[PDB]
Parts: sequence; structure tokens; C-alpha cells
Amino acid sequence: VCCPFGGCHELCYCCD
Repeated sequence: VCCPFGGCHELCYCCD
């Protein structure tokens, strides 16, 4: 799944 707003950092390609 994508990384939600309360989750996304540079690490996470998808990034909500």
C-alpha cells in the first residue's frame, strides 16, 4: 500500500 500522510517520509516511494 502507499504510505499515508501520517506515514510518508523520503524512504517511501509511493507517498500519499
